[PDB]
Amino acid sequence: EVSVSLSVGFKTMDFPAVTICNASPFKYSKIKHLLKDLDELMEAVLERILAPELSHANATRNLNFSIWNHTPLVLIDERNPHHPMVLDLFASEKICNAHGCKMAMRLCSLNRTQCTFRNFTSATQALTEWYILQATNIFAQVPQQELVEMSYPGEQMILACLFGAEPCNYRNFTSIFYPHYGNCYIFNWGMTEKALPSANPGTEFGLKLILDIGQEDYVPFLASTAGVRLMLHEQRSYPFIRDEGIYAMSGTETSIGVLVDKLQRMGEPYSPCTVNGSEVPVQNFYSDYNTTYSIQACLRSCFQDHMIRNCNCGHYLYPLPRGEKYCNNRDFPDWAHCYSDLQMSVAQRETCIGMCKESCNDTQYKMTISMADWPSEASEDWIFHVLSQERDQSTNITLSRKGIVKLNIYFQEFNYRTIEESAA
Amino acid sequence: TVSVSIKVHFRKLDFPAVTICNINPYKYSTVRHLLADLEQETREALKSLYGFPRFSHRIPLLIFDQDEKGKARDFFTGRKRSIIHKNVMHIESKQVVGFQLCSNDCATYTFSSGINAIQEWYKLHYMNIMAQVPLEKKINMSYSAEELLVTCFFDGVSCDARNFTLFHHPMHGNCYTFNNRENETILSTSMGGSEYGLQVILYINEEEYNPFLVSSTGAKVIIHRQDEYPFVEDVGTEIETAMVTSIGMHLTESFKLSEPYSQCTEDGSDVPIRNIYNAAYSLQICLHSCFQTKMVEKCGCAQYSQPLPPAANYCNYQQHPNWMYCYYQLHRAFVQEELGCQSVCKEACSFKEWTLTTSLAQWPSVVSEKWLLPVLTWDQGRQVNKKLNKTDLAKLLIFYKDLNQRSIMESPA
Ligand SMILES: *[C@@H]1O[C@H](CO)[C@@H](O[C@@H]2O[C@H](CO)[C@@H](O[C@@H]3O[C@H](CO)[C@@H](O)[C@H](O)[C@@H]3O)[C@H](O)[C@H]2NC(C)=O)[C@H](O)[C@H]1NC(C)=O
Ligand SMILES: *[C@@H]1O[C@H](CO)[C@@H](O)[C@H](O)[C@H]1NC(C)=O
Ligand SMILES: *[C@@H]1O[C@H](CO)[C@@H](O)[C@H](O)[C@H]1NC(C)=O
Ligand SMILES: *[C@@H]1O[C@H](CO)[C@@H](O)[C@H](O)[C@H]1NC(C)=O
Ligand SMILES: *[C@@H]1O[C@H](CO)[C@@H](O)[C@H](O)[C@H]1NC(C)=O
Repeated sequence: EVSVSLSVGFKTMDFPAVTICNASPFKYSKIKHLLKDLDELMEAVLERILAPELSHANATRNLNFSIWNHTPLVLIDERNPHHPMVLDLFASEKICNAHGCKMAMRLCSLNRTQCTFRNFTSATQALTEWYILQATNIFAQVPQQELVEMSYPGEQMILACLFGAEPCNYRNFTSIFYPHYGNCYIFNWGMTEKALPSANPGTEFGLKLILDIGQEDYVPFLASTAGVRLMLHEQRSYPFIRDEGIYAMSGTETSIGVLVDKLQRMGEPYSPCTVNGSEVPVQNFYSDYNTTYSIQACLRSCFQDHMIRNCNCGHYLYPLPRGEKYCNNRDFPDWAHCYSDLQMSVAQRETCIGMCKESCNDTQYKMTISMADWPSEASEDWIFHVLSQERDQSTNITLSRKGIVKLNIYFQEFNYRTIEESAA
Repeated sequence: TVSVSIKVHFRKLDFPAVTICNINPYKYSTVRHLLADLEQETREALKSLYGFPRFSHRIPLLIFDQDEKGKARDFFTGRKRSIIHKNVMHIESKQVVGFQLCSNDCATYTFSSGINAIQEWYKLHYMNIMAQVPLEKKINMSYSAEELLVTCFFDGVSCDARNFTLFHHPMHGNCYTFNNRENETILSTSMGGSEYGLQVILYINEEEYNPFLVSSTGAKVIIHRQDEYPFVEDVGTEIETAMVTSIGMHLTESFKLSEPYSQCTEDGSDVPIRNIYNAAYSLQICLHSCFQTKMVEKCGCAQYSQPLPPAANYCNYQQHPNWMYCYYQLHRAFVQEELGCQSVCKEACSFKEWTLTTSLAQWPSVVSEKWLLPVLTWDQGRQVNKKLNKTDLAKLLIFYKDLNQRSIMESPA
């Protein structure tokens, strides 16, 4: 037979774990020496699309086409059904953008004897996807211990911080290099130390954060969106902030009210639920971070595992089992194509989805998000002066007003709703 | 009597119907020639407030001295001269602007601030006009999908304006609806998170907003079940320009048991009220549809703010002088639960709702702006030739947080 329970209320409890990340994975000024050639190429591609009449052969054909030959864009011109045509971008020279014209990447393998065109119905999609993939091919070449320094250091991001009444500074966060966003800073992770409680609802007893985005230093062709990525999660979870994360906009006091749900499942024939993941055959590569099991971790590591089989390599956005290596085209010229197959073949989505069991002990942080522009005239100059004297502690001072986010993260007047599914 | 429960499961899941509307109902320049005359009287009115020395004849603006009641004076006639209150910049004006409605005795309105009165007064004559224009002309006169949408994607698959159903709304013009085209498979998601949901970039040219309708530069969106009616006027979520709006969502499915003390219907068959909306039954639909009917029965016409019952005209003063007062009577009677509608109508026994969890971000980032906007006008580049300004665009994401079939269920006791 079945059995159930239900509840609502408030109680003193462990505060969530909170992650902050800057939407641009690197401080452009700290990395552009490594991207100079790619950017130079990117600028030409844009010119060659937007306004060819401004271009000159003696200006463009200085560029490093060894980057281009790896994975070029092409115009697919099929507005003549009886004879479609493919053009590599390298009386007007204006490229086609009519209905029957598509922008595509020519992924290739096996001494590029085999290739497949990947489509995008708009340049904006193509260009971003292309640059992201190229950039990925470059970052992979860097040893993490160095790359970690090219992301926004906490010392720059977290201008001010408070937890209830208690003091705070960036050293209080834990740091992890979440490869899509560079340095992410985790608050109250509960892994290294005992987690903090909170006694009361309301903003007076939550987090207060004042964060600096530093827009002026974003990676130009990456990072289309500005404002911190943000996520709430249980202690000792990774988290997978690319998918489950909230945003918070600069120039606002984005205030988040929080409410906690928890659930446990009835049993395997009702849903294949695992207590601690020790059952599944998946290696769980993330385990070096001492995180608990989770459905997310299993999926992604399963994906990575298949790729280590199919491509003798591991993709940049997922951790590596210690013996393997990230996929430089320098070392695996076919990796881009080999990867794309695992993206496109839905069988490889589902085999993992079938293999990875659901996590028992479900915990969810419901959020209600609210905003108001900040600072107001009653606060701006003198707070920004105080914070100016915080930024004055830099080896040389640097300042901006457009770049500051303010967060409040706190429990709501009821903060828990326990529910249950149990066999009887 | 009954008891309650909560339960959920993790199947790959179907996607809702997404409606999009420009907050600005019509390209100002395309309606201007209908409205210009009214845009003279309004500005003449505003020009009366400070700094300077036929429609008004129908709905005459009035100035009320709070010194008296039943005493009112033409807004364009003589006036002069302040009630104290606790830098300090708040005071109550002894005079106040308003207008009245009558049947042949009368009912009125008066507004905290003059400028507010005019803009309401304008909205009346705006409807008093647009109610007389035929649908084809309106649909021809409001935005087209191929210009409202710059791009869109769904789990990486592209979408064209083709993929959107047209849906004209009397107050918001050409709304467009995604993922509800008839005799086509309803979309579904096998992955949670943004890049696997809908993402779309809207174009919203402030240059064509007609100034006299108060609004922010943006677009509404509504989430609803495929056979459901949007009610654009009420339940929507607005999107500001120059921002990402990440509308994450959870599906929630609700159920309630039928008892004499817990009544509901599965499809509305129980109620006499005919459904004018061409959409599935729902409490709101059955109410409003009953309201329109009751109005046509007693004011000889139908309110323009809603779809039109058969064998009736849309109300307008020029054809039905006593119209607005007649409306006012009913609406008050409706709020007083005096009309039958409030009594015989009933809830649905089950329904779905997408619980939204919205969040905003600035887009494009100040650095990216230098190149992204050019590209976004090479896309659409044969339809538009301007360099788009950052405030001309808005980016939107709709995606499930998690593929969880959350639900609320009941059992008798
Ligand atoms: C186009 O740009 C690429 C990418 O920067 C250029 O690649 C660079 O090539 C140099 C010289 O081969 C590499 O430096 C050398 O690396 C080898 C081992 O890889 C090492 O033994 C040498 O001591 C030296 O450090 C550099 O690492 C490499 N950069 C990358 C990112 O791979 C290439 O030269 C350019 N090609 C053209 C046609 O302009
Ligand atoms: C799940 O939480 C329950 C208490 O609700 C606890 O007894 C159990 O040890 C937890 N198990 C795991 C795997 O976290
Ligand atoms: C995981 O739980 C299983 C039983 O559910 C238990 O036998 C095992 O010791 C646990 N392992 C860890 C690492 O918690
Ligand atoms: C944390 O992870 C590291 C590497 O996986 C490991 O050496 C360490 O023992 C783990 N546990 C703790 C409590 O640090
Ligand atoms: C409206 O019709 C006129 C004449 O056919 C045409 O010029 C205009 O482009 C049309 N607009 C729309 C949105 O159909």
